[PDB]
Amino acid sequence: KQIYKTPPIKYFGGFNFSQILPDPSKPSKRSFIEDLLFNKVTLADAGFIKQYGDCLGDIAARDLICAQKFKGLTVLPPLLTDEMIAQYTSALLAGTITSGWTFGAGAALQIPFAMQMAYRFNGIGVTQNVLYENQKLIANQFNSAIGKIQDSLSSTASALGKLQDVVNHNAQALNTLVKQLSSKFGAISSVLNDI
Amino acid sequence: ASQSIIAYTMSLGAENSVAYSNNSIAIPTNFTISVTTEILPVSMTKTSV
Amino acid sequence: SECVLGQSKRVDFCGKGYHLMSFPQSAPHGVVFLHVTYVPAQEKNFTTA
Amino acid sequence: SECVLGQSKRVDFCGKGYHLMSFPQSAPHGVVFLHVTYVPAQEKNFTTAPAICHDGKAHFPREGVFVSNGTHWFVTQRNFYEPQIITTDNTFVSGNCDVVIGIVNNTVYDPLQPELDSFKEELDKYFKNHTSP
Amino acid sequence: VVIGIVNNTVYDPLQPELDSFKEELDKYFKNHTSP
Ligand SMILES: *[C@@H]1O[C@H](CO)[C@@H](O[C@@H]2O[C@H](CO)[C@@H](O[C@H]3O[C@H](CO)[C@@H](O)[C@H](O)[C@@H]3O)[C@H](O)[C@H]2NC(C)=O)[C@H](O)[C@H]1NC(C)=O
Ligand SMILES: *[C@@H]1O[C@H](CO)[C@@H](O[C@@H]2O[C@H](CO)[C@@H](O[C@H]3O[C@H](CO)[C@@H](O)[C@H](O)[C@@H]3O)[C@H](O)[C@H]2NC(C)=O)[C@H](O)[C@H]1NC(C)=O
Ligand SMILES: *[C@@H]1O[C@H](CO)[C@@H](O[C@@H]2O[C@H](CO)[C@@H](O[C@H]3O[C@H](CO)[C@@H](O)[C@H](O)[C@@H]3O)[C@H](O)[C@H]2NC(C)=O)[C@H](O)[C@H]1NC(C)=O
Ligand SMILES: *[C@@H]1O[C@H](CO[C@@H]2O[C@@H](C)[C@@H](O)[C@@H](O)[C@@H]2O)[C@@H](O[C@@H]2O[C@H](CO)[C@@H](O)[C@H](O)[C@H]2NC(C)=O)[C@H](O)[C@H]1NC(C)=O
Ligand SMILES: *[C@@H]1O[C@H](CO[C@@H]2O[C@@H](C)[C@@H](O)[C@@H](O)[C@@H]2O)[C@@H](O[C@@H]2O[C@H](CO)[C@@H](O)[C@H](O)[C@H]2NC(C)=O)[C@H](O)[C@H]1NC(C)=O
Ligand SMILES: *[C@@H]1O[C@H](CO)[C@@H](O[C@@H]2O[C@H](CO)[C@@H](O)[C@H](O)[C@H]2NC(C)=O)[C@H](O)[C@H]1NC(C)=O
Ligand SMILES: *[C@@H]1O[C@H](CO)[C@@H](O[C@@H]2O[C@H](CO)[C@@H](O)[C@H](O)[C@H]2NC(C)=O)[C@H](O)[C@H]1NC(C)=O
Ligand SMILES: *[C@@H]1O[C@H](CO)[C@@H](O)[C@H](O)[C@H]1NC(C)=O
Ligand SMILES: *[C@@H]1O[C@H](CO)[C@@H](O)[C@H](O)[C@H]1NC(C)=O
Ligand SMILES: *[C@@H]1O[C@H](CO)[C@@H](O)[C@H](O)[C@H]1NC(C)=O
Repeated sequence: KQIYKTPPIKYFGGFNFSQILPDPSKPSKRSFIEDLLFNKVTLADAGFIKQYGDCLGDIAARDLICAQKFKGLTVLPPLLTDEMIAQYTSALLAGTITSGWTFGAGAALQIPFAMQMAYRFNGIGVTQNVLYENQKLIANQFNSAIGKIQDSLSSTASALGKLQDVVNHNAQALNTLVKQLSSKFGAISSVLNDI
Repeated sequence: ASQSIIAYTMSLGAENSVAYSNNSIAIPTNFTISVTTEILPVSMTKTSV
Repeated sequence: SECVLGQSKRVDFCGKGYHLMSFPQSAPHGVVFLHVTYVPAQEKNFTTA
Repeated sequence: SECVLGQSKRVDFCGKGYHLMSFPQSAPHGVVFLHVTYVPAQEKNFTTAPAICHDGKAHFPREGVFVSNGTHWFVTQRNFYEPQIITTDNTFVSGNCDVVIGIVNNTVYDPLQPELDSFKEELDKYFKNHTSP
Repeated sequence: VVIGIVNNTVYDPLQPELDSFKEELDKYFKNHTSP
């Protein structure tokens, strides 16, 4: 219910969240891994203002969205913008790295991040001294694994096929629903004025 | 004063930064036992034609 | 609720390994979860009783 | 099964807070659960440490966390402020204080200590009176 | 009653205290034999 924020001092016991946190300097406020994900799924439009002054002309000869619109099939925009979803995701992330789980149960309660990871290690039955005796290794290995993720999403699109095939199924269903108007259904004509 | 339809960009929540540091903790000194209702459908009407 | 706002004992539900924590990231029509898991790496044999 | 017949550690599965117990009530075509939850309500800041150094040996809480009011150090349980004086029965040892980042210096009490020391004063007051013959 | 149980020593952390308290006692006794 609250929007949490990361503090001005980006230090978390050597854990480097700067790849997954917001970037205040960028016009779209999403993270670096989010900017990767938003280039990896390519959309059948977001319902943004296809105003006639755009595609009354040569555009609809090579644009399936204006062709569908002339048949009354239209896409409505989501209630939450991708910047609104970035603000929620930023609050969930700032909540996690500053407050542990306590922001789920009630008010957020700050804890140092290396003591959060200790509480966690006890959660998996590894005694908390095993974190602190290894904190430089655990952090550098986490920072390396967040690196592997970034590079993996840099290498290929195929991994996001699960979100793309939802987009492709709605695109295919509407293109079919247009093609179905080609059918005669056994009448003298497909096109209605020729009756 | 009078009532009318306004339009607005919706607010997600209160802005609420947190006093984080590498050597401070907040601990609860008191608690509230809370009761919250959660409601689920389990059936709908049986129907025949 | 269970992998971001908590830590979960539930096997596989937050990735392969013992779960520590997870970070949500938004995507077009979806969410991506970056789960962090503790995985045992270099075992030795021992006698036990 | 998991909120009425049990207790759930699944976060926000049985309402917000930490789950204590829940009561089913019937309704037309459905169920109402009255979930009961412990919610941590009023909070206070404290300084904290990952470990204590005493005899060069580093110390960690068996259960709970280390805190200071600004002048004295206590162990307390993670979810509710009840301070305890830092004993060898509240804590366990590993390594030495070169290894743990952010470690702090405070005494760790031993509840065997006065129980032998007051027995040293009994042993001595007998040895000294035993000089009288 | 336990299958596969094995013999080994179990250390007692109070034992070196009461052993150090025995040597502390006996040194007093040696002191009181001295005059
Ligand atoms: C941090 O917590 C400490 C424990 O509650 C607290 O120290 C304690 O303060 C009381 C007095 O306010 C002392 O009481 C003693 O006062 C005198 C002098 O010692 C005696 O004549 C009395 O009989 C009584 O025993 C406690 O002894 C003292 N505890 C310790 C360990 O010294 C601090 O005041 C708290 N500090 C802050 C910043 O809140
Ligand atoms: C926590 O308590 C520790 C024990 O008192 C204390 O360690 C001591 O720190 C001083 C200052 O660095 C050392 O002083 C000596 O340092 C070198 C030898 O390494 C000499 O050249 C100097 O002349 C000086 O004598 C002590 O030797 C050192 N003692 C131990 C057992 O390590 C920590 O500094 C304390 N830390 C805090 C933050 O309170
Ligand atoms: C674990 O430690 C045990 C204690 O030392 C040891 O038990 C002892 O084993 C010997 C050999 O079996 C017994 O010796 C007796 O054997 C029979 C009667 O039981 C007689 O023919 C002999 O004259 C002799 O009295 C000990 O009595 C027995 N002691 C006890 C307390 O049971 C185990 O054998 C050890 N086991 C291993 C695998 O380490
Ligand atoms: C807990 O403390 C933080 C800040 O730490 C203290 O801040 C000083 C006021 C002083 O008490 C010092 O000894 C500590 O360093 C509080 O955060 C402040 O919150 C107020 C609003 O309540 C805000 O105006 C300030 O700008 C904040 N400053 C900082 C540094 O965070 C926080 O409110 C305290 N919470 C409780 C419950 O006491
Ligand atoms: C753990 O030990 C097993 C078998 O026990 C060992 O057997 C001897 C080789 C000797 O070293 C004993 O003192 C040990 O108790 C290992 O299993 C064998 O592994 C080798 C390859 O290293 C393989 O050729 C054999 O076929 C394996 N035998 C069986 C029964 O599978 C096992 O590899 C050891 N684990 C580790 C992590 O080293
Ligand atoms: C956190 O990790 C990121 C990389 O994932 C680091 O950012 C890089 O830093 C080097 C050195 O300044 C630059 O050459 C790279 O171009 C940076 N990459 C990006 C994406 O900015 C960052 O420095 C790390 N944080 C810390 C504190 O070391
Ligand atoms: C535990 O495994 C890690 C690797 O996963 C080991 O860390 C590396 O150790 C070598 C030398 O053995 C160094 O060259 C590397 O720089 C280390 N990597 C990192 C990320 O720090 C570590 O030594 C192993 N520790 C034990 C006790 O076996
Ligand atoms: C935390 O400690 C680091 C050094 O590890 C220091 O740079 C930083 O200023 C400290 N910040 C706070 C808020 O304690
Ligand atoms: C001193 O020793 C005598 C026995 O020699 C005993 O009666 C007396 O109670 C002892 N007093 C103390 C204080 O030990
Ligand atoms: C016996 O104890 C006294 C102190 O009470 C000490 O001064 C003396 O040196 C001891 N005697 C010997 C012979 O060690």
